[PDB]
Amino acid sequence: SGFRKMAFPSGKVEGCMVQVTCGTTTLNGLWLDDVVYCPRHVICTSEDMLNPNYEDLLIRKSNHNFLVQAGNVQLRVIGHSMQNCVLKLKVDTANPKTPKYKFVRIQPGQTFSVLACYNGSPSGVYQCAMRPNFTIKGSFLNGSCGSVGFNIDYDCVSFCYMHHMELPTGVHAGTDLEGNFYGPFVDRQTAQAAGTDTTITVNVLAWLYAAVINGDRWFLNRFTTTLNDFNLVAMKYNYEPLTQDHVDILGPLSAQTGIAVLDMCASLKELLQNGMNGRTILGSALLEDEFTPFDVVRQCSGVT
Amino acid sequence: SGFRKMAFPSGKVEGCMVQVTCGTTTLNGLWLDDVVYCPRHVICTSEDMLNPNYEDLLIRKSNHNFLVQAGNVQLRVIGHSMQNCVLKLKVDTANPKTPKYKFVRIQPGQTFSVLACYNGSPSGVYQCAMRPNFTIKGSFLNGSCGSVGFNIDYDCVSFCYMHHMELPTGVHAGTDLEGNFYGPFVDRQTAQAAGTDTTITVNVLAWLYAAVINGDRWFLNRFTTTLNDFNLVAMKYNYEPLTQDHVDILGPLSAQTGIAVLDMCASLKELLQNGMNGRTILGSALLEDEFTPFDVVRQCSGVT
Ligand SMILES: O=C(Nc1cncc2ccccc12)[C@@H]1CCNc2ccc(Cl)cc21
Ligand SMILES: O=C(Nc1cncc2ccccc12)[C@@H]1CCNc2ccc(Cl)cc21
Repeated sequence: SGFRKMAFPSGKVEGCMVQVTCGTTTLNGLWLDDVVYCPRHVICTSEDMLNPNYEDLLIRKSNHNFLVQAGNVQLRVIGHSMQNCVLKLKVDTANPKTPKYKFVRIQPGQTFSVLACYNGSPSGVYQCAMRPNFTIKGSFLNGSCGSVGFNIDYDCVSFCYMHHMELPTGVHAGTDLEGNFYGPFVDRQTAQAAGTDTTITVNVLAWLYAAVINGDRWFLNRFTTTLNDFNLVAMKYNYEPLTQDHVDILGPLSAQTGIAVLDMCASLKELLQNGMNGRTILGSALLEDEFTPFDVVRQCSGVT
Repeated sequence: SGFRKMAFPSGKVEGCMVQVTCGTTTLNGLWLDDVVYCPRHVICTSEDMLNPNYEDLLIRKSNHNFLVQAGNVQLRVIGHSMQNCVLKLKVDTANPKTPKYKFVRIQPGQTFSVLACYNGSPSGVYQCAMRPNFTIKGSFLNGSCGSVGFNIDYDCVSFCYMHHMELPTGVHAGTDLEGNFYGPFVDRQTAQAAGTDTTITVNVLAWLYAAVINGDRWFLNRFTTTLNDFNLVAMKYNYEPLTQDHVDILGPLSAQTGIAVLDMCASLKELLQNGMNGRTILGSALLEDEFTPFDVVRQCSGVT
């Protein structure tokens, strides 16, 4: 028993982290096979970031201008290309530590682990979610760009995120491994509206099922609701509307606990309308939404 | 900016995890050099755990009865010995992935990362603290025994915890890597009193400094207090008494923000007496205590 915000073991990703320097800028890159992936803003100075023409800036750069270091050894760059907001640096050596991998573009509300890196060296690993407004609430300092988000399925690492920037609001924006930003964000130092950050309803319900499984049951009530009645409450509290697809994904948790999804919705409705009254659920005084239904099942079953 | 419950990158520890089987019991072990460390209760059945005589049970076991598997390869056991509540299995092969390591017995209130494992395979990594009552609030299922807690300083892994048991209360007890339990716990299935779980005051203050650094400032007030006045409040709220040693450890954070330690104590005093009034600090609706002052500095400076 016990429920923690658990991240995937980061070893497979640590073996892919490299340092990329271009001119006076240094950030992290991801070395898989003979390609190093990194944010294209490695070619920029702070002066350039106000309004950069990436194509014009990249023309002034050659393979020898991209310094790629894996630990204490230098990689030889034999090709460079820009794909959306990422640079792909072809090197002459395949990473001997390349795990089985995929590049995936996750959905808002899905979770992933982040391996925060500086100068190609990992500092820590934490779990987070892609918010409905396509930002992530991470922990990144200057130099963390190029740090990646990922999920692991047995031996296969699915890379879903590459860190690019911090918005003036203190939240984070980045791209998938094809260089496309999640959300409307651009790699420019300009005013960028994140959008309303709603609560991921299906994840709160999954975490409520995790609470019951691990003994926290005080919030269970004698009520039920309907999807339309529950959604009127979810609208009022800036929660995502719950759909039958979400009900279906909560099926296994509903089966494990014997608590119908709509009965758990009535518990959540009452918690939204009445608050926690100073009580906690799984060591939290607020409703947690960065655990998907898959995460709760995985953690409660011990998948390695 | 941003503040997360960050764990150390687990790669160095993943390379040490092995599966240990004895009779019908399977748990995890830690392979460093030519020794595999695991909980001594690997020699027990469920029948034995009610009142085991470890010395008498171990006499019936030989080197060939301890099955040690590293991935898909079998390790040859050439020696076995019991040190406190851990077994040390000498194998004929040094772990080629052994990192620089130390065995350390941490203090209550200190934090560490846990790599939860099942059948010698890692499932996840999370950060936690040794509670003042010497329990840890982890996430462990049956088969997780032998999973380890650790800290990393540049290239050196300091192993501080090995998981042994779950108390009927749902909290966790374990040993240092010399096999000595943290707290009064014994490796027996019996009624065990955890003790009052107090809040780690120095860690709450460090997290309050982390909040100010990352922009959350609403809780700052026009007041100050003294150590003795603050401690009267800390006593009432089951908080650890704050000492001048704790004030001294908060020195760098106090210097960084320009907020005197006793002024931050007055902010904490007011939060204890008045609550959060529905507000949050660093995404939390309660006072967080599993970030040491060293952790806040490390995360806010980007140490790799
Ligand atoms: O945001 C960026 N980097 C960071 C990333 N994360 C956390 C940071 C914390 C503190 C300083 C920098 C941080 C960079 C720096 C310049 N401005 C800028 C503008 C657009 C783009 Cl694409 C990248 C950047
Ligand atoms: O506690 C133990 N293991 C576990 C460890 N962690 C989380 C568990 C969750 C669910 C079932 C088992 C779990 C073992 C099992 C038997 N009882 C027992 C008694 C004493 C000692 Cl030293 C070990 C044990």
